[PDB]
Amino acid sequence: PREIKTLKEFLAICSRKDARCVKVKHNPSATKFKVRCSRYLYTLVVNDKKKADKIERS
Amino acid sequence: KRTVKMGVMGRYGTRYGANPRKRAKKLEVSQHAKHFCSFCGKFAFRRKAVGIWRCDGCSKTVAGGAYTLSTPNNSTVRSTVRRLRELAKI
Amino acid sequence: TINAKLQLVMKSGKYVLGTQQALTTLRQGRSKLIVISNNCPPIRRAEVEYYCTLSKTPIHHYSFRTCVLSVTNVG
Amino acid sequence: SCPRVQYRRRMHYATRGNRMMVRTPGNKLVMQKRAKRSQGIHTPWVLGHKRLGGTKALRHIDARLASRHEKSVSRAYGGVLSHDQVRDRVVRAFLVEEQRIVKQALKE
Amino acid sequence: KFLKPGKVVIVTAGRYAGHKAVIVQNSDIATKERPYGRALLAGIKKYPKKVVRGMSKQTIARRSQVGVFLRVVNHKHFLPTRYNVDMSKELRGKINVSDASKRSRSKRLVRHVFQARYNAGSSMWFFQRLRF
Amino acid sequence: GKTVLSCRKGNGSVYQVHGHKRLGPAKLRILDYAERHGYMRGVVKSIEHEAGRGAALARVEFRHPYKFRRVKELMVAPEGMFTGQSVFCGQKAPLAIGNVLPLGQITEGCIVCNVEAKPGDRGTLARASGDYCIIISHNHETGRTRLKLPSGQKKSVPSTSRAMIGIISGGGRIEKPVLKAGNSFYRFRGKRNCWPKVRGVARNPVEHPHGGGNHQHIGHPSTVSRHSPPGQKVGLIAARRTGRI
RNA sequence: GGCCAUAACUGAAAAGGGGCAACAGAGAACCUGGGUUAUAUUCCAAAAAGAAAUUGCAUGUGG
RNA sequence: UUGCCACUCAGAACUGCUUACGGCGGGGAAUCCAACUGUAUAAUUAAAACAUAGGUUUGU
Ligand SMILES: [Mg+2]
Ligand SMILES: [Mg+2]
Ligand SMILES: [Mg+2]
Repeated sequence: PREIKTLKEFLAICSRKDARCVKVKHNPSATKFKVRCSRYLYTLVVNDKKKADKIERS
Repeated sequence: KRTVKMGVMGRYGTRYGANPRKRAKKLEVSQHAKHFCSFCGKFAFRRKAVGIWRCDGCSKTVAGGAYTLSTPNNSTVRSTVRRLRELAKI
Repeated sequence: TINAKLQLVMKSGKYVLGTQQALTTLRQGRSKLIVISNNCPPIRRAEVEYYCTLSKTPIHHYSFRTCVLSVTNVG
Repeated sequence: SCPRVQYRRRMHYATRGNRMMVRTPGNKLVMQKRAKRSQGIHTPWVLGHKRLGGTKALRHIDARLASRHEKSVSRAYGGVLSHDQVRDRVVRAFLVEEQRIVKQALKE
Repeated sequence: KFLKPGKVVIVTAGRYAGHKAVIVQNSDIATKERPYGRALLAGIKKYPKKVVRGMSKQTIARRSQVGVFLRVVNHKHFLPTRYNVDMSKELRGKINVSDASKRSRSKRLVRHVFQARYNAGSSMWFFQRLRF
Repeated sequence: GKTVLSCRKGNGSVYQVHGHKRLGPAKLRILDYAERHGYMRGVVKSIEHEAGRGAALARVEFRHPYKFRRVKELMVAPEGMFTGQSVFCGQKAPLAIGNVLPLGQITEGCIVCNVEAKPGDRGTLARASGDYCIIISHNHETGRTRLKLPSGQKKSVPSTSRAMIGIISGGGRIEKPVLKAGNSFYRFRGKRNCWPKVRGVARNPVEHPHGGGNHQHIGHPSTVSRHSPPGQKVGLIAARRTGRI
C-alpha cells in the first residue's frame, strides 16, 4: 500500500477508474483517505479541516 | 617461555613418540610460517593447501613445495633454467 | 652509489616516495629524479616508466619497503 | 505462557535453507522463513574475489525484476569489474599497444 | 611539459573509463571546488562506428558521429600519451568555456570539430576504440 | 574358497576411485596445429587442489585457435608457477620454468616434469608431486630423446613429445610423517578405498593364501611366481631380489 | 502499384543423442485478522476479513 | 568531579553445624601384554586379536 503525499496526484489517482471503494476513516490525531484501487490502496492522511471538505465530493 | 622443548607439537603430548613428533615438527613449523614473496616484498605467503601458497598482501598464488614455499631442489632447478636459457642463448 | 646518490638527496628538500605521489609530482611538473625498485609489478612499474619517458624524466632501478622514490631537489 | 512453534511449511528440517521466530499482531507467536541472503555481485574469483560497490546482493527474484542500475555502475565492465580492476585494465590495454606499435614496427 | 593542451589522454576512472579524450585546458590549483589538478577536457562518448564501405548513405552519417563530453577531470584520472590533435588551444581552447549556459553551446563546437575532423583524415587513431 | 581382496577389486564396485571433489583430468593442452608450428601464450589464473593429489593443479586458459572462445586447460603445476605467469606451450616457446616447449627442442641436461611418452597423450610421465625427469641424450638422427624417469629407470622417448619445465608442485609431501591413523583416513578418502590394510596372514584360510594356522605365519614362501594365477599372485610378486639389502 | 500485415513453406550459423535420479542439496510469486462436530499460510465476498507479491495475454496514459 | 545504570570476587567480625537435598574420582606400589584414540565374535568371547602410525620388501 502506498500513501499519496499529494493533494493533486492523490485527487488524480483517487479519481481514477478502478475505485473499488473510498472508505472514509476517522481516527485519533488525523483523518485518513483510503481509496481502494485494484492492486493497491492509496492513503492520504491529513491534519486539517480539509478532511470534511474533500469528503462530500472527491 | 611455554613448552621448552617440543613446540608446535604440544598439540599431542605423550603420543606418537619423540622422533616422529620431531620430524613432523620441522615440517609443521614451516607450513604455518609466513614466507617471502619476491613480488610484494614483505613476508606474506600462507599455505592455503598442500603445494599451494597464497599472498594476501601480494594477491597472487605461487604453487609449489608441500611444507615450504620452494623445495630446495627447485632452488637449483630455477637457476638451471636461466643457466640453460641465458648462457644457452649468449 | 644508489644509497649515496640518494643520501644528500635527503639532505636536500621535499623528499617524496610512494607510487600515487610519485605521479602527483610529475603532473605538476616538479620531479627531478625517480627511482623504481626492481621488486615491482610490471604495470605501474611500467606506468611510471611511461611518464618519465613522456616528460623526459630520468629513471633508475636499483633492486618500510621502498618501491618508488621521486625527488624534486638534488644533492 | 511460553508457546513453542512449528515449521509452518512442509519442510520440517533445520537445513541452512529454512532458518525461520516472530511475534504476531494476534500474539500468536509463529515463525517464518527467511531469504537466504546471497553474497552480492563480485569480481571474478581469479581477480581477487571482492564485492563490487554500487551493486546489491539481490536474490534470483529481486534480481530478475529490479532495475539494471541496481547491479552495475555506469563504467565499462561495470557490474563485473571494480574501479581498481578497470583502471589497471585500461593502462595495460594502452601501455601494451604503445610498447607494441613502436617495437613491432621498428623495421624500416 | 607532459599535459599540454591539445594533447590526447585516456579518461581513466570515471563514467567514461576507457575513452580517449583531448585536453583543452589544464590547471594547477583551485581553492575549494578543485583542490586537484583541473585539466578540463573534451572527449568521446560516442565513437564513430566503423565505415561499412557497403551501403554508403545517410547510415554512414548515422554511424560516423562523434558524441562529445566536457569534464574537468582530476589529473590522477588521466593517462597522457604521445599524440596530439592540435585542436586550437589558442583559437578553440577559449571559446569553449565551462560556466553554465556554455556547456550547452561550447560542447557543440568541440563536437562540431570532431564532426569534420573525423570525416577528414587527421588522426585515424583518436577515433578508434580502446579495446579492453 | 572365496575370492581374495586383491582379486575382488578389479570389479571396481566399492574399491573405485572417488573423484567427486576432483577437478577434471589434469593434462597438457591438446596437441593441435598451434603447438607444432609456433607457440601460444596462456595465462595461469587459478591454482586449485584436486582432492587426492599432492601436486597443485593450475588452471591455465589459452585462446581457442579456431573459434572465438577462451578454452580453459587444467594442468599440473610445476613448482614456482604462480597466478598470472603467461605460460607458453608451443614449438618456438621459450624455456622458462613452466613452459611446454617440445622435448627434443629443450636443451640437454635440463629438468623437465609432466613429460609425455607418446607425441600427443597430453602428459603422462613425471607428474606426481616433486617428481621430474632429466633429459640425458638427444639422438637427432633417430629423433628420440632419452630422459631419466623419476625412478632411475631411464628410457627413450621421441623428440617431439611435450614437457613442462620444472618440478611438479607439492614436493616433499612424503616426508612429513602421519603420526596417526586418522591422518591416513583423510588421505585415502580423497583417493580410492584401500585403507586400512588387513594383513593377509591375519585372515582366514578362505579369504587369502597366507591366512590360517594357530600362529600367524605365511605357510609357504611369500615370493610368488610371475605366472601364478590371480588370487594366488599375492605377496612378493615375481620378487627377484628378496628382503633387506 | 507500392503504403502497411499476418501467414505459408523454405532454410542462418550453431559439435558433442535423449533421458531419468534430491518431499533434508539447488530452486520456489502470501501475509496477518476471523467465522469447522472434524480442514485451513487452503475456507471468508463486496464497508472481498483484508493486505500483498506474482505469471500469462491483452487494451490503453509516458517517450 | 561528584552525577546515574553493575553482580563478581576479596576481607572483616557476627552468629552455629562439627549432624544435613541432589549431583559428584577411592588412592598408591608393582609385574605382564598392547605403544596410543580407534575397530571388532548383532544372540555367551572386547582381548593380549584387528587397525594404526612407523619400518622394510616386492612388482611396475
Ligand atoms: Mg559468492
Ligand atoms: Mg587357499
Ligand atoms: Mg600357497
